Amino acid sequence: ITCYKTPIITSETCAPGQNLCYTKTWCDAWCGSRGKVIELGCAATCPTVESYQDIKCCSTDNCNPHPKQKRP
Repeated sequence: ITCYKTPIITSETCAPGQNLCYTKTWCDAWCGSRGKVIELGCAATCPTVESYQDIKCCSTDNCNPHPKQKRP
């Protein structure tokens, strides 16, 4: 699959075996001013996260865009 990858948005092929994309977020000490921190990448199985983090996996090419891109 292809997925979006942090740190400076690009779309790349995941290694064989990885058939999902993920979006992982979490607050920071600067969350109210700056917003959540977001991480994007490839995954073989959806990553387990810590109780203070959130994750959402998908399975279609480039399905995890940064919510601030170029389009519409």
